[PDB]
Amino acid sequence: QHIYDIVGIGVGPFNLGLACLTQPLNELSTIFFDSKDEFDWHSGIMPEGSTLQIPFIADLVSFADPKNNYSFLNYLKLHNRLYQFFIRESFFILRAEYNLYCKWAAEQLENVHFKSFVERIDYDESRQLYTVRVKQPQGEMKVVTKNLVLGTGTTPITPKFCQGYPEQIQSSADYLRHKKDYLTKKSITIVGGGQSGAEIYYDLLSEIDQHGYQLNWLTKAPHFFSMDLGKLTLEYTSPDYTSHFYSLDEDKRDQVIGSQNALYKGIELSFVNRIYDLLYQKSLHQPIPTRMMPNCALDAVEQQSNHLNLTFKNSDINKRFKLESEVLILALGYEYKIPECLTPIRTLINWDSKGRIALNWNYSINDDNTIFAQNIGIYSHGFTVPDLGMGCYRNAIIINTILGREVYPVEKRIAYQEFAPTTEEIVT
Amino acid sequence: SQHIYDIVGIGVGPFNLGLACLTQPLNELSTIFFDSKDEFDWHSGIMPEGSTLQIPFIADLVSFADPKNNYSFLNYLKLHNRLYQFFIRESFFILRAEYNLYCKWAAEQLENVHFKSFVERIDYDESRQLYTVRVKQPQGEMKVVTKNLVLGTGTTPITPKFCQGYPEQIQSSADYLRHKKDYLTKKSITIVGGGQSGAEIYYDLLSEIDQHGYQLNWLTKAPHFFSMDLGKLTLEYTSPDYTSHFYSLDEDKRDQVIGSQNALYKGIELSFVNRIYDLLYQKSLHQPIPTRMMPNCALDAVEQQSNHLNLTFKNSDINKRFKLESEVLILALGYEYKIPECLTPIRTLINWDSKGRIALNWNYSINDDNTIFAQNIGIYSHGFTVPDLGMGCYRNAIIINTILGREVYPVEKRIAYQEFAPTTEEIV
Amino acid sequence: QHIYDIVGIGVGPFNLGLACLTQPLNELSTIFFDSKDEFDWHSGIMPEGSTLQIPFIADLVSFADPKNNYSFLNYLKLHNRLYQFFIRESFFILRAEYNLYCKWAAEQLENVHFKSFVERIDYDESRQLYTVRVKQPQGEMKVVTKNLVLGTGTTPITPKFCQGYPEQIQSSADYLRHKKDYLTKKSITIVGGGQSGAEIYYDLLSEIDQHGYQLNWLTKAPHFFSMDLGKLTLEYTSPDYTSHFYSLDEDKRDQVIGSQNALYKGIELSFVNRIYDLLYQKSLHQPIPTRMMPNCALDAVEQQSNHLNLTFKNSDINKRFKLESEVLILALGYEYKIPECLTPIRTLINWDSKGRIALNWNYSINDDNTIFAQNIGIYSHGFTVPDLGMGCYRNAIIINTILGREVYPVEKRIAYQEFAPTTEEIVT
Amino acid sequence: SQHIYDIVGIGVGPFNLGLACLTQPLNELSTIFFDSKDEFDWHSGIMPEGSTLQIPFIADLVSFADPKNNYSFLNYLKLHNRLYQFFIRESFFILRAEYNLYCKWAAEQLENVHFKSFVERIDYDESRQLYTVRVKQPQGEMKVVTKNLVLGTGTTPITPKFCQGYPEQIQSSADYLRHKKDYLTKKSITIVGGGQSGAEIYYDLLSEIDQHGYQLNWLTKAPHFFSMDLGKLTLEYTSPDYTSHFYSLDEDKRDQVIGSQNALYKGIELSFVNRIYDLLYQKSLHQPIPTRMMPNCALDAVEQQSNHLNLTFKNSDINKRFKLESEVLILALGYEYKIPECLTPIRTLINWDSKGRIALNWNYSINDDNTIFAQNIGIYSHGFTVPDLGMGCYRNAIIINTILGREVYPVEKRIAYQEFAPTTEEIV
Ligand SMILES: Cc1cc2nc3c(=O)[nH]c(=O)nc-3n(C[C@H](O)[C@H](O)[C@H](O)COP(=O)(O)OP(=O)(O)OC[C@H]3O[C@@H](n4cnc5c(N)ncnc54)[C@H](O)[C@@H]3O)c2cc1C
Ligand SMILES: Cc1cc2nc3c(=O)[nH]c(=O)nc-3n(C[C@H](O)[C@H](O)[C@H](O)COP(=O)(O)OP(=O)(O)OC[C@H]3O[C@@H](n4cnc5c(N)ncnc54)[C@H](O)[C@@H]3O)c2cc1C
Ligand SMILES: Cc1cc2nc3c(=O)[nH]c(=O)nc-3n(C[C@H](O)[C@H](O)[C@H](O)COP(=O)(O)OP(=O)(O)OC[C@H]3O[C@@H](n4cnc5c(N)ncnc54)[C@H](O)[C@@H]3O)c2cc1C
Ligand SMILES: Cc1cc2nc3c(=O)[nH]c(=O)nc-3n(C[C@H](O)[C@H](O)[C@H](O)COP(=O)(O)OP(=O)(O)OC[C@H]3O[C@@H](n4cnc5c(N)ncnc54)[C@H](O)[C@@H]3O)c2cc1C
Ligand SMILES: NC(=O)c1ccc[n+]([C@@H]2O[C@H](COP(=O)([O-])OP(=O)(O)OC[C@H]3O[C@@H](n4cnc5c(N)ncnc54)[C@H](OP(=O)(O)O)[C@@H]3O)[C@@H](O)[C@H]2O)c1
Ligand SMILES: NC(=O)c1ccc[n+]([C@@H]2O[C@H](COP(=O)([O-])OP(=O)(O)OC[C@H]3O[C@@H](n4cnc5c(N)ncnc54)[C@H](OP(=O)(O)O)[C@@H]3O)[C@@H](O)[C@H]2O)c1
Repeated sequence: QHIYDIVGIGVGPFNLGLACLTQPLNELSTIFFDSKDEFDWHSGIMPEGSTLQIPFIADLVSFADPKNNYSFLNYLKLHNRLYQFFIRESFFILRAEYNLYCKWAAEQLENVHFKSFVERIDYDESRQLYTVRVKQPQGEMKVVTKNLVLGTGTTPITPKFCQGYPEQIQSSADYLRHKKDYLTKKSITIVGGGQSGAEIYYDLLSEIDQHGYQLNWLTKAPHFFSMDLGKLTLEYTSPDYTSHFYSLDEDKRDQVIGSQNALYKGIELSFVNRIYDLLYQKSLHQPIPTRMMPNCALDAVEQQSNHLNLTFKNSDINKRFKLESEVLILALGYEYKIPECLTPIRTLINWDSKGRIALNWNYSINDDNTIFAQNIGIYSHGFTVPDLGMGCYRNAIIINTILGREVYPVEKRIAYQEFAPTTEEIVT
Repeated sequence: SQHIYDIVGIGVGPFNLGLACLTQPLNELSTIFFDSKDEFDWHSGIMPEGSTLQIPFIADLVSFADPKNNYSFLNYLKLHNRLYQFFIRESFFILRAEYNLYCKWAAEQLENVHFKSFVERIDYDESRQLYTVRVKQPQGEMKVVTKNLVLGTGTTPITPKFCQGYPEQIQSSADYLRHKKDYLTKKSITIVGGGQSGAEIYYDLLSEIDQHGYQLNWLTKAPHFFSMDLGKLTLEYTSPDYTSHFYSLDEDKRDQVIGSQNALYKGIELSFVNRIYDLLYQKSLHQPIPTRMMPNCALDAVEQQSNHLNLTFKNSDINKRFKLESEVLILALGYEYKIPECLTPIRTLINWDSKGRIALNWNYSINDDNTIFAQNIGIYSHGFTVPDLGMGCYRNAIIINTILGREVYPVEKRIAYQEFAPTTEEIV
Repeated sequence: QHIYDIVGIGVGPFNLGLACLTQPLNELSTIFFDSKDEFDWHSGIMPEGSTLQIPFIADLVSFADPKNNYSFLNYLKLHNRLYQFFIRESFFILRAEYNLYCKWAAEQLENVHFKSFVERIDYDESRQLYTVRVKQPQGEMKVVTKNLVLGTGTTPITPKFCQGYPEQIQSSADYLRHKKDYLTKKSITIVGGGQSGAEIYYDLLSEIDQHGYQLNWLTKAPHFFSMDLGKLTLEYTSPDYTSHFYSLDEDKRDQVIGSQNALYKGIELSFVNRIYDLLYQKSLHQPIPTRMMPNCALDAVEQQSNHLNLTFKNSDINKRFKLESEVLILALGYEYKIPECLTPIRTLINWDSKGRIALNWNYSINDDNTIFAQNIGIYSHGFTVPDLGMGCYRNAIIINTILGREVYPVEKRIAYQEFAPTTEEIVT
Repeated sequence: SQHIYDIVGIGVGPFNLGLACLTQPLNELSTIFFDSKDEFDWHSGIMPEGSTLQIPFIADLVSFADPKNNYSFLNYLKLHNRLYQFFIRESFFILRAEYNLYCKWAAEQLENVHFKSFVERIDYDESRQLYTVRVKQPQGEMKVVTKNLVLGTGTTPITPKFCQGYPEQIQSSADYLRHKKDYLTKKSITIVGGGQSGAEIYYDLLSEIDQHGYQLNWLTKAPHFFSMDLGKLTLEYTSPDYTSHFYSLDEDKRDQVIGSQNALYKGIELSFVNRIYDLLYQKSLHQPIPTRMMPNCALDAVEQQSNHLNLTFKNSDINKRFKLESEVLILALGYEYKIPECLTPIRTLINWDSKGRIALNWNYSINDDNTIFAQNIGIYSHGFTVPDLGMGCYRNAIIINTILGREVYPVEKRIAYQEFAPTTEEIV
């Protein structure tokens, strides 16, 4: 019977930020649902000492309002860790601490409900009402709302040729769940040279002398490339660039986004460099039983005895080769999967030439501007669509759109670079 | 006229400015703050381009007490369109010039913070238990009445008596920038004092030594141009833990301890030490640099000559005196607390220690009433972080809590992994 | 009448290194010629403080033989800079010191002749000897030799449409000759986003407050990207990778080189970050009169009243635009131009399908293996062909080839990575 | 047997090893070296994986004297296929395990460097002007005669008197790796000493604390866990300039000066201090770490209890003593010079100062004939760099020049920008 203004579907950092930023707005009735038991930010792939790769300003609220109660600094103040964090004097939060922080913020918000799987959404055009059915442990529930905000995140990619070997092939995302088993194996092969694979490789490399596994690491990319966090390149993480990229033609958007892996993927440079320093240190007396191979794409898997035969394609020599491995860790990246709850309103969503969800500038995905998208469409808003540092930018625009006024005024120019000439400098 | 303030702040440096920022939210308290300068100014005469604070930006006016407060540096950054850029810059250290803009911004918002206001005299009325504070402003003298004083008159450059009276030739490092243009035309410049002040002037003048004709001399009495020890295990001394520990030691041990801690808060920022050497290396490539640097050298006498000063130095290593000629002498000998003249009529109401110094209670009051509180007084009583901008919020919280008689701003008790004393039970 | 074993054409760092490495080998008779007045390593684009981008081990000899008299370390020892260089504790030599280093070495070798322009080479098919004709101020030298080593380096790129404007368009290579005029202009435009452009941008941005120029910097690259010097990418600077790249198909070689701009071009990361910090600092009080545009390619210059009209294509928006500018600095990179002296023996040199000089693995470019190439064939030996870190490698192979002996034995594997599988794992 | 040596080196740590490397190309000198250990070993018992030297690699056996020398670390790297790898690693600090292999490799080249050779006794024959050196070897007792002696017997762990006689429970930091496996099974470990040895054991044990059940206690009597000051202006004290300055001072001043300089060559390396804090921060995220760190605490009593030690410390801040229980105690109290027993028969030929210490001449000889030289003796005589590996070549050059009577390895007189004394003409 109560009509919500917003239902958030999924509570990752982005919708959690939205809860924190709408909490102070008494005008808005909001509710949020997440299927997990409690907040968890990728803790299956979270070795001790792992950090976010961007500064702590990219918390749930501070880019929109440093005064908000759920800033990371206030969390630190309230948990007797503020002085300690600044003695540590790193801009990068420990991923475990970031988990504790978001858990704390999620726990303060009564309208944020975990153990809540959104299974179905329907729309009543006469009342402009979405009905959201949620499976909760005590049973199914119904809420109605004017606006939806989708924040269902992304999930590991598993190629179809890699399915059906649950005992031997696992995703990087579940690494800590299996590391104990991994340490007893004769051979471990990581596929994918991004940050996930790099952290797993460093973690296994650190312990390689205490066990008897061979440690292989392969990526199809032309090298184990570093993420380019050069500051002039960081200006692309900006309202400036977001707005510029969204204005671009659709094919141009795909080309540009295709060239930008080094802006937000790859390996953190200092981490790259720690891997090398560890290789140097452990090869002092005898060679390390480890192999690293760029330009190699896994394209086949077959069982044989009690190991896998992994077939790769070396793009440089254009040949295929086989390595044997007892376990295969896929660190192949994450992808957006459409939530099944959207199925009955699919005809309410706009789609582009290529059948992807089409976004408006303000992150709505329908003509009525009542369905908004968290972390959807790097092809539409650019490579910072998954960047925690642009989460406040997006939530502020969502909030401003829904309430129809500048609740959180958003910056328009923070970059010294210009990504286009003024309309008056163009030559006919 | 008949209005009675809870607090009068005398002086508005960062410490009393922070106190005004942290009390403004408290509508119980009626507070007012007076400063003699034309406007807020934080040592802008010794503020070369690119110069920074030596502690992280968390050490702003309010954030260690309350990260939600409206006058945090991050909120300043947000309201001035510098928040995204500050974090692309990704330094913990605020440009000294930006810290000046930030404080002037805070001061301008607080209508009870009055500059052009010299506090000439303080009297006490034992019948009413009220201080009357006489203030000289451009339009004349005014009187205000208050229950509590908070003394925030800061520190001033040390100019020994033998260096006074040579205005054209001897200047304080505090006024470097007003005299830099004249300096560049001289044939010899001698900087005395090897702290951060002297170092920045040395680097600045060395940086342009090739475009002029000055010999550049730099001498310190310290046993070497030592660096400030900001080792994180030493930073735990910047903490409630250590302030409380130090305060509890006896007076003579406190003088011993503080006399041993020059490296914890004075000396030169390490990376700045290193930039100086690198510049020496770079500029000595083709020919010697006309510069001299001499440790273990104390300025001993100053004799006027024809067109220069004869500077006598005592070298303590060889226990001999020597003379240098210099056209101008830049005094970078450090800063000292001078008891303001307004306090004279109430001196017999203030507590003094066994060495004739103002004595402070744990809560920073200097009388039995606990109605007069001291900002940046008593390095010998609360330790070397008494002038530390990072402990300003801790002191302000305790003052505010004392005056209101409750924990408005609750204060940390242990933040250090180290213990500075065993437990009662472990003592033999 | 005397028959040399080696004539070196051009004495840049690579042939200078070959002189230093063949000098201890009395079985070789060698001579080198260079047209400049003395050794000069790009001193026209060498702002004070600028450094090499690779560690000092990439000197003239040390990768082949650290004992050699012409190591950088020995240079520093003999010049009372060894202790100082290691207090400075940077791996990167100042460019001005590297110049002094190479000048020092070139001056010790009497068989290294400057003011010597190699004008013509002919080949005696019967005696298997080359006749080299050298123009010198006092006349012409004719020497006979069994082998040639070409080390004529590379030169700045000037597009045809930028030619014919000697007053208003200059190369970045001549920056320091023109800086004084530049500082007087109303507008300065730098085209090219590599290290050359960046250092000029930084150098002019540093002084922008003292003059009245607008400072524009544009590149056609998708961003002002950083050079990827991650240690796992540095492993591509190796015999391992050089041999691997050399073996690849011709078109694969061009594809790979096309994708590797970040391995050896773009901007030094520490240097990109200093640029941003300077922009941050200098915009504190007012906006900087500077513009930076990626994705912009200069494609026309037109003369006007007292300035140039510069038309650019912005590839993101697929439109062209015009800026006005009094001076235009070309920082578009360097290119190999084949020396005129080779014209008579062109028929001796091997060419590939694109009409480029075709190199054998041992860096010879003819079937006799008597003409060797320094810094030719990025399309054949890969992106490290101009890498000072690989000069001793190539020189050892050139020396070993000419003598038919392992005089300087060369490493076959220094990398943890493998760029190809073992022969036995290949799948048919 | 009757062969008359020019030099007998007693002890072969790095300093006499470098002397062997520097004298080996001088055929005028007949030298022999004896060391009592089974082979060269540089503190391998306190050599955790990844531990490094704290000064740059230029401070190898020979390179400050002669970068061309065959025994340079760079030459070592090249011949062991680690030169390229070392410079990709791009750290100035050699892993202590690698430096160990380097010194082992150098010692293996020198047929005149004999291990398993304890110099038992030294006599002097006035009639022959020869020292007889009696050496205990596995085979028997070897005698050799020699004109000069160079004492290089190093330093040994400090063990207070009240800490002797508890072999199963108290061990030196020097033997940490012999006992680490036992340590990990204990309930309580206590490290006394806050220097680099203490820090490395502390960090090593802290890293593994979660997988075990020890409480980990660390205490130093220093007023904080101070960092070693390696500011480059302080690095200039590691120089011939300062050694000559320090040597020239009077004896009491030398003791005073050396007393003030702990931060210059002791303490903890700054980056290591900061890693310890970062690890403490990381491992306290969920539960408090079972560890204690106490400065200002001097161990002054050990007391056997049943299953553990009662450790009594004096907290000098509060001037009280307290007891901690500990199953094991690790002494990281530093190292001392002990006079070798073999010098006893020639004690009356050695010069002694007014305090009973070995008195050194400027050229490092300790007798009037200038035929007995001292490695790593006389910190009170030649200053804090007497044990500094970066000054080994300087001392060795001066020893070799003295014995040969000419400037064989010329020695720098001034490397420092600073002056530690005025010119004679300036003195009053
Ligand atoms: C290991 C890792 C580290 C990363 N580190 C960084 C970083 O340092 N900086 C940065 O800018 N980016 C980083 N990213 C990228 C990005 O920030 C993360 O992917 C982030 O978790 C995405 O945020 P979110 O709110 O979109 O989705 P998520 O954090 O994925 O959360 C979405 C949640 O919605 C829930 N959900 C899905 N469907 C339903 C449903 N039908 N009903 C109810 N709930 C549902 C799921 O439980 C899911 O957990 C990282 C990504 C990974 C994988
Ligand atoms: C150049 C410099 C840089 C420093 N940098 C740092 C740093 O990076 N980190 C750190 O922790 N510490 C730093 N310090 C130390 C310390 O923080 C400063 O000295 C700081 O300014 C002290 O603040 P304050 O409120 O005590 O006094 P101040 O900032 O000195 O302010 C005192 C004010 O009181 C006014 N006043 C005095 N008497 C009267 C009166 N009778 N009536 C009215 N007004 C009066 C004066 O006009 C003055 O403006 C620095 C000090 C200096 C000099
Ligand atoms: C500004 C700049 C900085 C660079 N920095 C680095 C770096 O830090 N690290 C790195 O690995 N690479 C660097 N490079 C790339 C490369 O190392 C340089 O281009 C290097 O100068 C090339 O060396 P060289 O021996 O090929 O040719 P050069 O240094 O170009 O020298 C060739 C010489 O041959 C002479 N010559 C030409 N023709 C004749 C003739 N017919 N007769 C006689 N003499 C002739 C010329 O006078 C010329 O000086 C840099 C390049 C530039 C332009
Ligand atoms: C753990 C540790 C790390 C250090 N790291 C550094 C550093 O990074 N940088 C730096 O500048 N300094 C460092 N030092 C200080 C100094 O360099 C070392 O103490 C160094 O080992 C001293 O060198 P040495 O040649 O004097 O003596 P040692 O290395 O002690 O060698 C002494 C040798 O003499 C032998 N010997 C003794 N008596 C006899 C005898 N009667 N007959 C035969 N042989 C005998 C011993 O067996 C021993 O091998 C370190 C010290 C320690 C303890
Ligand atoms: N030791 C040092 O610090 C130092 C100093 C200077 C140079 N170097 C080295 O010397 C080499 C050359 O450096 P460089 O900066 O002179 O050349 P560069 O690295 O090739 O940079 C030139 C840039 O200008 C772009 N460009 C070319 N034509 C253009 C056009 N019409 N319009 C707009 N942009 C255009 C290029 O685009 P593309 O990316 O598409 O080619 C490229 O990005 C580099 O490897 C460099 O590292 C080193
Ligand atoms: N390359 C490396 O990484 C490395 C590793 C180990 C050692 N070293 C070098 O070797 C030298 C010795 O280092 P070290 O750490 O073994 O010893 P150290 O530097 O001399 O420090 C030992 C510490 O224990 C303190 N101490 C002495 N007696 C004590 C007592 N009864 N109770 C409590 N504390 C006591 C000492 O206090 P005081 O300060 O009052 O004397 C000192 O701080 C140093 O120069 C070091 O730099 C280098």
